Amino acid sequence: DMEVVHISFERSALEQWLSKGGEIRGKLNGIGFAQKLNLEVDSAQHLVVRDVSLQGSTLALP
Amino acid sequence: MNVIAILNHMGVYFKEEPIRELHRALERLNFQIVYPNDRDDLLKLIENNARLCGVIFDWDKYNLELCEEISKMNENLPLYAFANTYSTLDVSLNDLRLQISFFEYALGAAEDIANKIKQTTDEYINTILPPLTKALFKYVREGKYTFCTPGHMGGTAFQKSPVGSLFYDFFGPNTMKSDISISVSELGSLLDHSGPHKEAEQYIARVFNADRSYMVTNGTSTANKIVGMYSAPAGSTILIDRNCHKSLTHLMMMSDVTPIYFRPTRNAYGILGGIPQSEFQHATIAKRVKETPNATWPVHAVITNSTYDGLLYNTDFIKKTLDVKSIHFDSAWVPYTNFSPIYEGKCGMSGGRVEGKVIYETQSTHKLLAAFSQASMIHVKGDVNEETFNEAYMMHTTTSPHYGIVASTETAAAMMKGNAGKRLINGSIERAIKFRKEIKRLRTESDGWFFDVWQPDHIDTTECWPLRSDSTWHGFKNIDNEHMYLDPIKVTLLTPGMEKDGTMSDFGIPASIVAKYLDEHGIVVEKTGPYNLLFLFSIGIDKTKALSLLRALTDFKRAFDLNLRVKNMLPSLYREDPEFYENMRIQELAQNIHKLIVHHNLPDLMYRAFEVLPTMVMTPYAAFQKELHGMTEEVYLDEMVGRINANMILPYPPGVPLVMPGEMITEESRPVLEFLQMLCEIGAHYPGFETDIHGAYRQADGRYTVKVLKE
Amino acid sequence: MNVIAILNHMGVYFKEEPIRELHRALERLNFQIVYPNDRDDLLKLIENNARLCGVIFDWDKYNLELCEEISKMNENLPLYAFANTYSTLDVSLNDLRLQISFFEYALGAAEDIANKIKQTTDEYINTILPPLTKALFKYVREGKYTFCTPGHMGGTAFQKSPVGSLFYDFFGPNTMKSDISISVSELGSLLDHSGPHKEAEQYIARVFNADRSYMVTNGTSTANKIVGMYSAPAGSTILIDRNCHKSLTHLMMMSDVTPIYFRPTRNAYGILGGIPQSEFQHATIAKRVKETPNATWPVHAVITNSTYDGLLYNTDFIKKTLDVKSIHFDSAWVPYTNFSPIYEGKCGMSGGRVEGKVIYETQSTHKLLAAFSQASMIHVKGDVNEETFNEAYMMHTTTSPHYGIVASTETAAAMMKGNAGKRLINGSIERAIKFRKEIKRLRTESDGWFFDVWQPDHIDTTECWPLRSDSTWHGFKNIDNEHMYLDPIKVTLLTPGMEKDGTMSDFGIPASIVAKYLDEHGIVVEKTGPYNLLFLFSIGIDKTKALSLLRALTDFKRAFDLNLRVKNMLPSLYREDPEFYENMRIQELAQNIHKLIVHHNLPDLMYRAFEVLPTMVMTPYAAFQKELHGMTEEVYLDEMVGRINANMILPYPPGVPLVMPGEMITEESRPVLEFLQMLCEIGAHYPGFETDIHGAYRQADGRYTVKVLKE
Ligand SMILES: *Cc1c(COP(=O)(O)O)cnc(C)c1O
Ligand SMILES: *Cc1c(COP(=O)(O)O)cnc(C)c1O
Repeated sequence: DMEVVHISFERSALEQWLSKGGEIRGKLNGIGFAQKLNLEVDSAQHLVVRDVSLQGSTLALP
Repeated sequence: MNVIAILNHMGVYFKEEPIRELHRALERLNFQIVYPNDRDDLLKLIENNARLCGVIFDWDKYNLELCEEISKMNENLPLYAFANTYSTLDVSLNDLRLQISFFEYALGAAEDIANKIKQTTDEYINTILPPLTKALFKYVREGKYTFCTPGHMGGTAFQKSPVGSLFYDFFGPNTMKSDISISVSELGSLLDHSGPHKEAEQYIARVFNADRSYMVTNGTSTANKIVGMYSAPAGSTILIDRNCHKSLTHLMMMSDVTPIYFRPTRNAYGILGGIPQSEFQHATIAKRVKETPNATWPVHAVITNSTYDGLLYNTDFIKKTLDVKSIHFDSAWVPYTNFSPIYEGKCGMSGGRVEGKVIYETQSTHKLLAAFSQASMIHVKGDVNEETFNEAYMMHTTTSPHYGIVASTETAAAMMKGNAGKRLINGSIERAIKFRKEIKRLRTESDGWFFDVWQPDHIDTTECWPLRSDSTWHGFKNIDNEHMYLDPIKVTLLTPGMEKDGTMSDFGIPASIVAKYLDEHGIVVEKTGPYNLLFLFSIGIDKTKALSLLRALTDFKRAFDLNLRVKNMLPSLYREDPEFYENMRIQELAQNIHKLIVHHNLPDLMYRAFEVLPTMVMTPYAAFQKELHGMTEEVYLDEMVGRINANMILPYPPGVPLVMPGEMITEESRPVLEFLQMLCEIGAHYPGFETDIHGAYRQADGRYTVKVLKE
Repeated sequence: MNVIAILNHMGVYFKEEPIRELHRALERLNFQIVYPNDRDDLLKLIENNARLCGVIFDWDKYNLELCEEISKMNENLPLYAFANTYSTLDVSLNDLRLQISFFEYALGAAEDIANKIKQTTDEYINTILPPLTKALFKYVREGKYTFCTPGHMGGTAFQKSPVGSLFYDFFGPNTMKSDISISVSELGSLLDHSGPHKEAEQYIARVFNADRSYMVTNGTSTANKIVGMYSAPAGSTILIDRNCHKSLTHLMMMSDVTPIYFRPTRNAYGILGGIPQSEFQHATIAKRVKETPNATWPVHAVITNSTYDGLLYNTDFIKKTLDVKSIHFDSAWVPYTNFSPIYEGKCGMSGGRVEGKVIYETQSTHKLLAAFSQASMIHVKGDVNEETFNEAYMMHTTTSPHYGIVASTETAAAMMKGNAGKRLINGSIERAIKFRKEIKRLRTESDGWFFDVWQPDHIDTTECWPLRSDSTWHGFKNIDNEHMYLDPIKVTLLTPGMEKDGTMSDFGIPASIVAKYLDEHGIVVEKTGPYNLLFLFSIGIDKTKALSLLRALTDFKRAFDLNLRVKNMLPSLYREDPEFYENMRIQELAQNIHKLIVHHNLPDLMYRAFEVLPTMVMTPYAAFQKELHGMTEEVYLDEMVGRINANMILPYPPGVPLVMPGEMITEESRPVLEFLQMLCEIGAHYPGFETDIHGAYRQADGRYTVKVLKE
């Protein structure tokens, strides 16, 4: 129930989810706690972020 | 697969005339026609006859007595039921898997009906078979590629040599054309694990309830080496079980690791018990780490579930107390603990995914199932490394596997799905419990001694008998409750010779004499020795082999009570030494061997030589390095106290290792050496009963010599 | 046609010996001999076996139990009854159409009897067949006229080409020999309306109750354009229905006329009702003439009776209220409203000639009957010009018609004549009503959801259920009583998902998923989309094809209640996208689609869109003139308000047109544009259920484009 322009992930927590699986936890706008998100894998090797409306969003690095 | 059943007779003519016209049409496409009688007649043509795929009956006669019993035996079985004008379904026919094909009673259209049955039968073949086996059968009739491996190319080179034609005509044309390498595009490669091979591994994991089952093309002895090299780097610590196999010994000799051996339980008859629950604790494992030099935290544990005899464990307690991230379950003898309600929560696959851990199972395929040799599976339940275990599989598997074994390995998994596969496990249990009741029935009513089954006093139930602490049949001193279970199909016959307290008796017959009598009729004994027996009652053991075993046991009592001769009973033993076994009878040999067991005291020396583990000096990997350099010597058996052996001692009986390659026999393991010298004296007076110990070489004087390491 | 029945075994020898002698004589001329049992056995050899033409029975045994039941089925069926010395007729055997051939019991005269049966059988063939078909079969066995069209001449050129032999050997030698044109003298010509073709047109109109009827050899789509161009000059006014066909739209684009669209009724499930009785008034039609520029008095009216779903209207009220001299009825789905008493006064042919008017009907032949494709009829009921209507028929029919379809077109009129054809029309209704009762029986007794038939609560009758105003099963508000009928052979399955008031629910499965589940067994839904399942229960659906549909419906409930996977249920859908449809079950897909319908609000954006009509700027004939000159362009779907389209929008679902070629979307038809944009969003998330609109081209980004005209 809020807008976001950048999402930060932890390197020690990203390698575990991309190898063993499960769920990922990441904060929003660099503040707050590491909330759970609906992140999945893409067919074109990307990161699609799903929300409550089943919308796609490809992540990118600066 | 060409049996068509036509049940019942309506007595009219407009319904029997289409049957007579169809009788002459189905025979043109190679189909057997059978005419069953009543309802109980058709039920016997399915359980006993598996090559049936067509059931023709009137829909307006038995719409509920046939659609319920057939559904309990096969789900995809075609039902060529003929309906009428006023025909409808039933409310009790919604939750049943059936394949009903409706037709009419039209004259002249019998030819069109025969084409529909043949096409429907072809759909049944292309459905129950996996995509890997189906593609192999279709490749023979269509795929005709040239310039490929192997060089025979479907048996072409064998048709140009006189000696090659005899080898080609033995198997068949479809046999040689099915042996193809990875030179086929529409079948994929096994090393690549793509195409048909990708869906084949996911199909077996769904049937046997696993994540991604594998198909080993070298056997069970090889699968234990690939998995062992995963959770055991060059310098770690593993928790291998004491009751290990010959293949597990070479695993410790090829990896620079420090294994820790357990202390399983045992009785006096020789039946291998299990590991107590105290060894799975955290304070017990951590205590042996400091006492063992060069050993860190254990990262792998090997558990033999079940053992060679047939005693399951309790995985509901090991997967919570044993804090090992890599627990192994050598399921090389129980490839069925899934398709039965009396086997829930007893193996590694039953249950959920344990977090932070992983379960390995090397289930043997060509042991208690139906497939070619050199076949095994790997059941992984957890999280492993992707770029680690992949390299370990290619080091023991060739680049050109034999698809004839792969097609039979996945076939055993396809034979278990549905009601047709569930009746194979439950059918062997019902035949085993019935055989257990026939022993107790022929024991009290008989007049004299009779065989006994190692089973509780109450076998009325149909489940795994737990080994409680208030019983006297198991004979295990201080056993954990709700931890050791009994295998119903593993019937353990106990010959009269010992008491219930662990001592001996005056009248007794060893199990080695009975094992030689069963081989005369063709019955091969799996395990034998002191006063115990073991047989394999898998899904391939029908009611003929079960009833034939009891008849061979009753004939041994008749030949022993009447006091017959050895020549007129054991012709194979007489040919070994006709001079010594001349005037000897069956009662003289059975009593002379029984006195040697009491004199040499076998149950006391065997029970004390297995509990005290010898002192392990170095790791088993370092013992093999000294052998390649040429630092091995052969010494006598009576001159070896304080030396390091080179091979593994496997005395028969029993069937468990004694001294691991790399251990030393000091003053603590004194009864261990006494067990080897006792078998050399009892197995040297009567021919045929020689001492069988893997590792002891026989000389020209009688004293066995072992291979040790130089100082 | 070579089945001979011999009923009743007297037991004596002087009557059974001539039967044995006749058994060996009839087989020499290719005849099958059957022996029924009792009286009920012979009755089953006629309704199910239609290739029978000989019944042999004792006249002095069953003279009243067989001459009454057989007469109710076939009238011209020969009866080879054997009489005796004291034999006579009955007073109750005078008003029955039978063909009894008496004989005797004489030895040696069995050869003369066989010649009389073959001659009598030939008389039955030369009677039930029309003279047009009789001339076609006789020309194959005896006609040898050379130098005729086509060039193959029975398949002569096919015997000289390697590829031509495969196409000739598939059908048969007698198939190509019947392919002749107007190059035959003893068969006449179809365009000349003389000879056998003259008597064929009078035979079809007499059976179907008509004055003059033709034989269209290009389907119903062509017959509608011939009649429409007969009473619609350039610049007149026609009354075409809104629920028209693809061919009916092109008729407005080929003639410069001013059409006036009606306002049919509709509900929320997508089933279109009919035209209300208020639209047929004189003040309603005359009001739309002044509002529409360039429009005179309507001289032709096109009424779709029945529609695509199968809903009969009330012709007893249209032929008195509608003041149109040329009323047309699109009877492309009811080629049988005459052979049953529950269809009187429901079509145009039923009744009499209307004074000052004429009725046109295009009864389809290959749709719901038994004939080759591309076959239609033109039923004319009135006083029309023969020299004028004949020239309009040649404008779309070639000079060399295909007699293979013409022979089957008249065959449908002969297969329904008599009591033998009435058992097929009424038989399909009885099989349809029986299937309707099997759904309600398996709905309350079941434990959970079940399919529902769009039918009233009381179906305990055999007639057309009227759509009253005090019912909730149809859901048509402001409906007129005694105007809307129901076709019993048009079972519309209503899948759960909506309520009875027209809103949405919480648990339901769309009809699009069920449509693909039936395709695996060989069942294609005629109309699917929202929550309806239309099926065709014509004469081609026997008791086998009807009961096979109920079994597939019960399997969908079992597979959905147990929560199965998509790969293990829908193999055709899994091959479209194995990556996306991997970890998906049947319950996850059924719930995600149901939420998209409620979110996008489908029943509201479809009911309001079909109610309003876009502003028709010019006539549909003028829109096609601008397309030939090249004044067309492709624009986006979101940028088209205020433009004139070039093609007809046909979105799936449902199956009715949306915007006619030549209309403009202004501010009145706002929900019309919202219906197109809603389907583009719901049909893009999950594969397989893409948007199907005949007129919207798919690009490379997702947005569809339409074809409009240049400004
Ligand atoms: C019999 C056995 C093996 C050997 O099986 P193969 O498939 O023939 O190699 C390996 N491990 C155990 C525990 C066995 O009992
Ligand atoms: C199916 C249909 C047609 C087309 O029928 P054909 O004989 O194939 O030309 C024409 N009009 C209506 C109303 C139809 O349902």
